[PDB]
Amino acid sequence: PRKGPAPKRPLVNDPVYGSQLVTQLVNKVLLEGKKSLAERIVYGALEQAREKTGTDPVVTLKRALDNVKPALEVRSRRVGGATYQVPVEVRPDRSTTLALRWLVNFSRQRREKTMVERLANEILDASNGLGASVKRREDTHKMAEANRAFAHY
Amino acid sequence: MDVDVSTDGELPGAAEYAREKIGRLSRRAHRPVLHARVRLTRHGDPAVERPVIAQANLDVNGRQVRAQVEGVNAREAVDRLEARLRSRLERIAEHWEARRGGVPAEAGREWRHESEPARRPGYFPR
Amino acid sequence: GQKINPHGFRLGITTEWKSRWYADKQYKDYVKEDVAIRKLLATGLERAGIADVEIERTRDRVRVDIHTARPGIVIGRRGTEADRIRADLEKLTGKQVQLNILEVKNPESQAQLVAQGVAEQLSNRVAFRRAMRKAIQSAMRQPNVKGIRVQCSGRLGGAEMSRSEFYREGRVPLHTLRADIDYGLYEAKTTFGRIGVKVWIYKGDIV
RNA sequence: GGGAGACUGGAAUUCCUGGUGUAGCGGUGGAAUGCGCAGAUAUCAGGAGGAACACCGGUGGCGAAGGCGGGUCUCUGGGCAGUAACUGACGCUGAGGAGCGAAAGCGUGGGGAGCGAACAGGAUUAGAUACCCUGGUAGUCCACGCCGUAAACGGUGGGUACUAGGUGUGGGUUUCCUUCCUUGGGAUCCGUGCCGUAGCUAACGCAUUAAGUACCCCGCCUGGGGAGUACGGCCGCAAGGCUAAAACUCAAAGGAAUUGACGGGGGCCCGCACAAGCGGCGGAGCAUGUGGAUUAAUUCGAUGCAACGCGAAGAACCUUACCUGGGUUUGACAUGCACAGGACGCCGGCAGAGAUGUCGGUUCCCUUGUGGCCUGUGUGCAGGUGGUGCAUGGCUGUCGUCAGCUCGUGUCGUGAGAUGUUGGGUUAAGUCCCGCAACGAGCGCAACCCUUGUCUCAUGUUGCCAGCACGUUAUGGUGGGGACUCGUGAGAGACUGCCGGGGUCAACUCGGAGGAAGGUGGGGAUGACGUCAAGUCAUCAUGCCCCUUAUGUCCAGGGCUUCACACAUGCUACAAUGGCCGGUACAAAGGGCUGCGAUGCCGUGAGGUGGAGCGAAUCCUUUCAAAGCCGGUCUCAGUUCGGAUCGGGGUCUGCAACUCGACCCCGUGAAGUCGGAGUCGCUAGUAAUCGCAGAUCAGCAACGCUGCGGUGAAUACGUUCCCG
RNA sequence: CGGCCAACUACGUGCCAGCAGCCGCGGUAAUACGUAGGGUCCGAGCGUUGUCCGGAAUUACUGGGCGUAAAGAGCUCGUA
Repeated sequence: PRKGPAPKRPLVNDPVYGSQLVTQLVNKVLLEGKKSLAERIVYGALEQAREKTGTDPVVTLKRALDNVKPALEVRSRRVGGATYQVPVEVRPDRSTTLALRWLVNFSRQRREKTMVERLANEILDASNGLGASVKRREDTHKMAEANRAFAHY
Repeated sequence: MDVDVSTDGELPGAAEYAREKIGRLSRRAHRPVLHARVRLTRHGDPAVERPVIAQANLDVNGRQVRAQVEGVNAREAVDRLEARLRSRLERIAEHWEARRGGVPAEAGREWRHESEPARRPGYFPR
Repeated sequence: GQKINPHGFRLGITTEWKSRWYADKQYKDYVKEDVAIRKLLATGLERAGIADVEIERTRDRVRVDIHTARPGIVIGRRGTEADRIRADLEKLTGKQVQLNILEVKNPESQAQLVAQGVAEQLSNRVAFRRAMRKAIQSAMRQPNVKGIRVQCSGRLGGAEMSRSEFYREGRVPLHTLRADIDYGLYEAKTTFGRIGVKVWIYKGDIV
């Protein structure tokens, strides 16, 4: 990345849902290359969500993503020999990445005895705006706002 | 400050002197010292004018500080090693007092690598 | 360790193996007898320049071909030298061993002979600059030689400090695979120690 | 703006008074002392006082130098130009001497706004008698006197004459373009800068304002310290200044310039260097290496990157180099000189831990000169993993697969040296292009080599089987067949080749088509001159030194495995993305002759018996896997997690598993709840994870190393910071 | 008897004993120490010490300098 940007990997659309986002989600939950287990977990969580709410799972997944998607983030900047927490605008792709990573992790530290159940509960509460990922977005926005004085550089 | 000395061959009392001298350098270090090792070696060849070789390694909060000297006996080598280590620790400080003269100053006077670039308008001043 | 041996770099491409036989169960003892033959020939003959020794084997009969710059020295007019080498090669458990003594066409274009001569001159009394200059000039005088580098290191001139010196003339492209680099190394025996002489000779390329 | 005196102006700071007006102000890299809430800071009006004079205002003017700019008035010094009226050499320098002489300081008397030594707190720091902050006294200011020093420097004494020019700028006189407005231009005199000849200089540089060419006068120097110090003297209120030694000590101290290296100097670039991510180490248990300690010995070597699962690709005996003890000496092993021989040599017995010793049986072929064997006696000698990798060769690591390192001739310089190799662009690249006192060349870069990705021809066994027949479940199993894979030979294919656009119409660059592949396709091998007296006399070889009834050499036993600790690399976990049980599917690569070893049978299991077939595209390693998929169970617990430790029982290898092997069975069931400071690897078939194989090897300490395939991510905004 | 400065090897020793006018030589392989061979220079002499001149243009009359190497008084006026 010294000589310029690197190309992005065009991951394929999912077969049984036809959405880019679910493939991104399965790649986020993937561990040690066991892709089949990751797909089983994601599909099971989506089906659990569909059973609980009664509608399409992708729409509620998108609602949760929008509820946990951040817009303002803070990065340490060194200008003139001094470092400060500068609020910075987040590009759409990085916002989707951050939202998915937050969802997967905060589901990993739930207490629902199974990762499929934890993931389903986390996505449902994120849809309704009660998840811990929603909270995390709240604190990141709060921190970005509280350092607004440093946004001029 | 705990120091481990790994000598070799014949160097009686070199370990104790080296430990006592090196352990006094902890207060000079501005960050906690995680590890400290000293090695004393002697040259087999009698033709070597400075046979004894002393080396040190300190882990100053992740920053590696090392020095190496030669002497005619253990005491001189240890003392020269202590001097070299003190110089290195002085040059390593990196707290505010050690970097207050290098921080860019003024507004337009003086220029440095990390000096803040001047803000320029779109249109030429004229 | 800087440069790999030039012969081994081009072993499958330009240069060729100096031992030609096939063995599956008897590879190990074949190797043992080959190295025994080589060391015997190295120790026995030193006057005539022994540039290369090839060994060929086929069941009972063993064929050993050697190249020297003075074939008359190593061969007996009545076969006395031939008798001695034949008998003590039979004693090497070689069963039937036959010898084809040969001669090199241009001794000054052969790296091993050049190094041998330079080291022999170095041993007695000669300053190393003289030896390197003479060898370089003699080799470049030959028609096919396109470049020669001579390097010797050690206690040159009986000094207490070891030194490395080298002179080059022409082109010696060590990194080029197709270029054939003739490599020769031989150690000079002096009263103050051992001096090693390496010679690289470049004569065109083989495609 | 030459100096002295008097008077006087406005902006701003501070303070005081009075309004409005509230809760902070002030200060810093970040804060705190501090001020304010008793009314601060802010804003307005008024008043007092002191000091300095924005713009004009500059490398511009004046002064002998120090130095000199708010305005006005008074007194006063010097300079320059023109006319050349006057005098007629009245000139120059100047030892001593006299005068002036920044700032600080001193005395007496005033003044005192701001600033501010000292001094107080605050902060930073390991410590801050400092830098930074808040206060703040002398002082800074005035009058009159002392002092008499400065990087008081142009580090260049004064006067004079001469020696190419070009171009700014200040003061004044004059001819011609002439509008005569205009730096019009010229000439001339006096200043003040820059650039440049000749010349000078060690060089840097100076160069009509000389550091050039000469003449007159003055001051000063004679190696560096001691020392501008002591003593004496003079001056001073004092501080102190001026004049000014020696003893002793060093073999230098110095000036300019060159090449490197370095910088908490600048510019331009790179790299998993950082940033964005994923997984770890540091915590636990165990494996392995090292330090330390211990021991009779714990053989030796390796100490940042670049030592520490390293030499060791295999320590029970051997290895083995160490310790204890027991033997032996031309020796355990070579070759030569001699005297005696027909035996050496084996085969058994006994003693011994064994080395070894002794006893019983067997005895040379040449050919007459002796040759092969050994004996002893010997004698040269062998033999050292004894020392020095700072005496070495060879081999290797490393900066670094970074792009750099040099040479010939020419030119510049007294010379070290420089140029080429720098400048603009470009590249992964000293790669290339354009320029250029340089023109070329060499080692490097790249290419040529291997593997991998596509296709064509050839090719059919032990390899394929699509179309045909025989098959019995057991399948290419079998007759047969090149079709498709595959194996291995040859070849084609990527060359910015083509198109469009940027580009100096140049390098190069962006995009598109075709193609299996696009811009060195992916990965290897290949490591310039050198550096680090880097490593290795323990692979080997080797100079010198040392041992030689031993530091050689044989043997048994022990040790290299010791353990209060420390460090390093790993493996296994701490679980439900999981544990256990059952079923079930897909690899590649490699190995095998006194080796792989199948079917079968016996064990629960290591395994035992047995031996089919295989020097192997055939047989065996099972027909080959594990993660994977399906089903059942466990239900968040120190648990059906975790397996350490320990008890008992076995198997195999081996002469022999006590020290000190691996594996199997039953029982036992520790720490461990995701790990502080800190730190590591990785950019795609990569990280993570899963299994398989090989070397060493009787067995194994292998969780190590070298390979092979399965499943297979996230992220890179960008170079400010860390490292090179 | 290393170079100045004619004239080199072996043995002994090893940062010792020692040498030395200066530079500097002694660290088990010293042309520099000590001793022997050999050599060179002088020779009834040969070396050492002391003192003066030369080399020294290093007090420069012959025959030196003062921008940065030591060296222009801080600047003027003016007496001999």
